[PDB]
Amino acid sequence: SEELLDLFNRQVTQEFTASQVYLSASIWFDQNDWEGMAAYMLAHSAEEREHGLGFVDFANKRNIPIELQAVPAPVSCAEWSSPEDVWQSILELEQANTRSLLNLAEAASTCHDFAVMAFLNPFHLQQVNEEDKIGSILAKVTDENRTPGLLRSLDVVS
Amino acid sequence: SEELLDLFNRQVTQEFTASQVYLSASIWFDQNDWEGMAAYMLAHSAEEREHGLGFVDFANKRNIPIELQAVPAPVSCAEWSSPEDVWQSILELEQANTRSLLNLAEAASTCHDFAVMAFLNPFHLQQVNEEDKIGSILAKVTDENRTPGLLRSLDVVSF
Amino acid sequence: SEELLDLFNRQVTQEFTASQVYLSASIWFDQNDWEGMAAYMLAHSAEEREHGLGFVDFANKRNIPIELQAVPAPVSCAEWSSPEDVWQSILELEQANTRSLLNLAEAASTCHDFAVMAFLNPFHLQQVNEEDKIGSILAKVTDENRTPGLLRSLDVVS
Amino acid sequence: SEELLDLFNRQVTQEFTASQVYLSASIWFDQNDWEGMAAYMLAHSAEEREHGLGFVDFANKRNIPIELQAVPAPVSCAEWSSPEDVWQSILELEQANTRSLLNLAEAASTCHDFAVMAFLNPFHLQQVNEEDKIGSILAKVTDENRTPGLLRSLDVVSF
Amino acid sequence: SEELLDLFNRQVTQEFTASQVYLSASIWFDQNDWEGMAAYMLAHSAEEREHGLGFVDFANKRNIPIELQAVPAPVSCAEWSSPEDVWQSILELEQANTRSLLNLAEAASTCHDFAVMAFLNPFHLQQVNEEDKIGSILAKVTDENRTPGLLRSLDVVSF
Ligand SMILES: [Fe+3]
Ligand SMILES: [Fe+3]
Ligand SMILES: [Fe+3]
Ligand SMILES: [Fe+3]
Ligand SMILES: [Fe+3]
Ligand SMILES: [Fe+3]
Ligand SMILES: [Fe+3]
Ligand SMILES: [Fe+3]
Ligand SMILES: [Fe+3]
Ligand SMILES: [Fe+3]
Ligand SMILES: [Fe+3]
Ligand SMILES: [Fe+3]
Ligand SMILES: [Fe+3]
Ligand SMILES: [Fe+3]
Ligand SMILES: [Fe+3]
Ligand SMILES: [Fe+3]
Ligand SMILES: [Fe+3]
Ligand SMILES: [Fe+3]
Repeated sequence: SEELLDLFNRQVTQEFTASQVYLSASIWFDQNDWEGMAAYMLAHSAEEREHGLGFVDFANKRNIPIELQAVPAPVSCAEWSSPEDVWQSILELEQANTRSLLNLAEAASTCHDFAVMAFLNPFHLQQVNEEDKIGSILAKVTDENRTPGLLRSLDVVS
Repeated sequence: SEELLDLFNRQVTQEFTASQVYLSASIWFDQNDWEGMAAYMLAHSAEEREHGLGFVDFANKRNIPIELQAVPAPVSCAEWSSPEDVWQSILELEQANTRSLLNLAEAASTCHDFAVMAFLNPFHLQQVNEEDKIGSILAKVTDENRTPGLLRSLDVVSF
Repeated sequence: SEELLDLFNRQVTQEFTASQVYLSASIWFDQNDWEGMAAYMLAHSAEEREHGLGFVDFANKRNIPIELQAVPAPVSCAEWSSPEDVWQSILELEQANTRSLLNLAEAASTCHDFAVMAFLNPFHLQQVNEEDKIGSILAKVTDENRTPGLLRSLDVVS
Repeated sequence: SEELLDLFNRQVTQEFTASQVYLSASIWFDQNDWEGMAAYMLAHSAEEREHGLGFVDFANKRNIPIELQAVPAPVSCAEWSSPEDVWQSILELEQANTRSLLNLAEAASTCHDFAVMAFLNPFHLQQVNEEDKIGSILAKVTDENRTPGLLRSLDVVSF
Repeated sequence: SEELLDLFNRQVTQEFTASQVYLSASIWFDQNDWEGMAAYMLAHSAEEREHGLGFVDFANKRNIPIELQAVPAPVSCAEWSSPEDVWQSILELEQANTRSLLNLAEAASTCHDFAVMAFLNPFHLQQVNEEDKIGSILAKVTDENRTPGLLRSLDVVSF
């Protein structure tokens, strides 16, 4: 299906869009002196770009033509006013990256595209790990931010 | 699907049930002075526990509520009176572990739960290997036990 | 001596019962993003199972017939709503593990079973250490949790 | 001599035929839980393939056209019902590999093809060693199988 | 308690008696070409001597007078005519070593001799292990000896 091919392309776009969103979070954090959260965001910005590159390389091998799309300007930073806002946006982004992976897998399953399904398996599993991790950070952030200054004291951790 | 959550929970209970059945087998072997077969069973009891803990960890990560169930008393050690009986029970146990993983996978499949299916793949292949290994032990035991004392003579050598 | 045998059997069951309660605690902690406390509980679950295995091994050597019982489902996790609740249950578990060791010892002492008494000596000493360690963590948990978020900030540490 | 070219080509087919017969034997052994004898056969299947590839390489170098023939289905695994049957077939197989090398050498000899004869010398001596080894295995199997379970007891120890 | 001193002295004699019984067993095994079982017995003869020397040393330290008694001739080697007979005697010997340690401990206990009881604890646990090991050997011997030559075949492999 040209549609399975669309969805695979769209996954590339989604990983690069996520890369930029993470970068935007790193900027917000740095500008507000949360250098720890900033470094985490930057490293994860690079990792999303790596995912997208992984998809590109597979596509090239499997003759799925890739048409690189615009990477949209991230928009959530206009509204962010605390670390909790940023982490909630990042969770939402990953929950989205996951849904788009599952849509892609459904299409591949419908088309009997065994190679594409196999390729995706480690990404399905990585997404479970990432959502769990982000969810856990967000819950720590939310809880520590109930006492003034205390969240800051644990950016100084990680 | 509540059914999927359910089957996932039950797989934990299955792995822990298996862990206890292996422990039971180790005891029987030790009590009847088959230390080599007893060691094998004990190690495999640990491994089944690790499997169950694997499932627990993934569940936690994927927000599948785990409720720990009673781990039944192993009762196959009532009817055991030779090593063949024990290995036969262990074979049936793994055959059941396999079937329950396949049922789990089919529920995942119906639900399009690609992450659960991916998680299960190495277990599917492990079970193939375990059933084969167990099968092959049981064959060997059954053949060797046709001569008095000969099986004993290879608890020593192997294991 | 049937009483000593029975108590020896129940001790195995008590260890495995405890293992499951520790597993249940690690689950509650993980679900609630206390990964540190979760890890402590998981390690201790393994340890409890090791203690049970220890009793099994001695029993086999000493011809104490072991019949493996059911390991009852843990039921405290339904009532836990904070780390404090979890640690308080685990303390109570260890106090019970201790009482049942002392009963088993007393039975052995009545029977003049010097080998069983000697076998049990390191376990008595280990219970003292565990009760102390758990009581101490509970104290620290109870104190830290008087300030919102502060406990979180110290799961992340130790 | 077209006859020499021919016999040279056929030796490749012989080595590959042997490779498959060994593979067949491994399968039979594995299926009947003789993992040690199955490993031996598998390794020897690889080795026969290497022999055939040796012949191919020399042919290429010496401008003897190689045309690859069908590699027949191994069918001796129809009649196998004990390890003795399998080892007996393998012995006959090597006896045939030997005879075919000797026929090859005799054709070379008639043609004064000193390079082919030199090439063959290590294979002649290898076959002597293989027939002896196989022979000795088969004797051992046949003796051990006179007591129930005893052969099994030495798939474990040896191999 | 003179009774405690006494029982302590007798335990030395017991350990040395055991040492000689093991030596006797080694001789029987060697004479009948069971070199592996003979080695095991010889090593265990040394170990019993070490036990007796342990008791002597503690006694000296705790001012319990030691008077060395005659070490009886081992006479169980009159009735031995198979390895089973020998291992059976060794099992009974350890059962007696255990009982005598327990009697010693009970005397200590009555006398509130906490240092003697503490000294004995590792021996109590060692005896548990030795009786289990011996028991398990004897089972294996008895099973293997049901087929002619088979026991011999595992003096070689084990030990
Ligand atoms: Fe399209
Ligand atoms: Fe398109
Ligand atoms: Fe397009
Ligand atoms: Fe991604
Ligand atoms: Fe990501
Ligand atoms: Fe990632
Ligand atoms: Fe399992
Ligand atoms: Fe298993
Ligand atoms: Fe497994
Ligand atoms: Fe415990
Ligand atoms: Fe504990
Ligand atoms: Fe402990
Ligand atoms: Fe060949
Ligand atoms: Fe060959
Ligand atoms: Fe060869
Ligand atoms: Fe001794
Ligand atoms: Fe001893
Ligand atoms: Fe000793």
